[PDB]
Amino acid sequence: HHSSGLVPRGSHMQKVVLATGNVGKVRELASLLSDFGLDIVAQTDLGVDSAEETGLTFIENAILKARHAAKVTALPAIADASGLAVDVLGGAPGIYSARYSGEDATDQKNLQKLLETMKDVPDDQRQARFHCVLVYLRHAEDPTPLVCHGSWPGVITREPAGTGGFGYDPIFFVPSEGKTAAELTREEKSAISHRGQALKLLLDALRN
Amino acid sequence: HHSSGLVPRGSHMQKVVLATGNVGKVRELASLLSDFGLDIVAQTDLGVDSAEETGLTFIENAILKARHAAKVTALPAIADASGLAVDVLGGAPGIYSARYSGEDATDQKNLQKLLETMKDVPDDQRQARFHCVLVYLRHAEDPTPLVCHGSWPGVITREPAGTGGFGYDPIFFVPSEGKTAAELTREEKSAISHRGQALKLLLDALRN
Ligand SMILES: O=c1[nH]cnc2c1ncn2[C@@H]1O[C@H](COP(=O)(O)O)[C@@H](O)[C@H]1O
Ligand SMILES: O=c1[nH]cnc2c1ncn2[C@@H]1O[C@H](COP(=O)(O)O)[C@@H](O)[C@H]1O
Repeated sequence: HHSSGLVPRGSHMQKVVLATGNVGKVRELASLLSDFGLDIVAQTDLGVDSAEETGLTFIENAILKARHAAKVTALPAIADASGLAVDVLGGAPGIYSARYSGEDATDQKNLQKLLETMKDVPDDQRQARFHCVLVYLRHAEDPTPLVCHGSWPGVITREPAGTGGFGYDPIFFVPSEGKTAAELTREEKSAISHRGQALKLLLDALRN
Repeated sequence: HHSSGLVPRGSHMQKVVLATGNVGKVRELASLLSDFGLDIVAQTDLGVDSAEETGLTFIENAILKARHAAKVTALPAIADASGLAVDVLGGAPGIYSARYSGEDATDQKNLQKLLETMKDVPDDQRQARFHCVLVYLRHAEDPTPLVCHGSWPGVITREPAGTGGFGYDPIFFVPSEGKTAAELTREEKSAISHRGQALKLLLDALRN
């Protein structure tokens, strides 16, 4: 159902390091988990450097990141790992999503490379999902982290459309919405995305 | 919901290597998945040697094993990782379940060591679960394996009772049954165990 030590029992807060220094992600999560008694703090506030993302799956990377933060802070740790996985490319860009076009990758060059890679893919074989894996480790050596995996299916376009969001959003067409992820508003994207799903799953698993 | 390539579509069979040479596990799984069109084969039939279990979680080990088999056979791969996690010991024996008492570990010496480790644990603080994590990788570099995690709660006894099963069964008391895992029959244990749960989850995720 999932074991003890994920929430405090329980007038006090439990401090939990989030494995990012990203203030937006930290604000979002601290705000959601607040009510469960979790005091969420960026790993950067506690002097944690970036972990080397050496895993070959989102789950392995999320766990590696969470473990590094927990090991350096001696706190329980939450991490995420996210990316785009294209069926016809066996799940690529996958764990190489952020760095797909190499050293000096940028969002645009990443997406442009994905279009080039997919230029001869038939129109009906362009399925893809964004994935967000969240993990929660009680301590660095916890053998049974909670793991929350959200995903969001779409289809890769042939040209970019829209300027909202980030990353591959301009080429990720969402047939249920009749537009790309970058044409959605932030509120509209948040309601349906892989990250929205994984947060819902997490909040719901901590209820429990 | 979970992506393509886990079942064939679909008069043919898809061969899938199970990451064990254990004939009982292979018979059980081949028999369950048969109907879904999966042709399950022990990794030992295909000449796969044991992978080094280097991960610090059941999920990391199950994935490592599945990836090694898939990489050596070029087949999709299923693996499991299982063990006993005791709350008061932070999840130990955990990934060291099979080897808990070291080099030349046996079931009995493992369990006897767990009793010694837990001898001063109050009677009401002896919670534990067995965990079984099953994973299914489409190929060695698949970034989004299916992951099925079953667990089974119990309480660690102060003495062994019963001679059925294996491993820590003689000291894992199951309050809903009023006996230890080793006092259950094989059919009774199978119906409720961490492995029973993970198989149910897998069979149900392949339905889908
Ligand atoms: O919502 C999203 N839209 C577009 N691309 C994303 C999204 N989430 C993850 N990605 C891609 O996956 C990478 C994930 O790295 P992270 O954002 O560092 O976790 C990002 O750099 C993007 O390349
Ligand atoms: O059903 C069970 N009963 C008792 N111990 C188990 C069970 N499943 C896993 N274990 C323990 O966890 C280890 C798991 O290793 P595996 O059986 O090699 O997957 C076993 O050697 C036992 O030590």
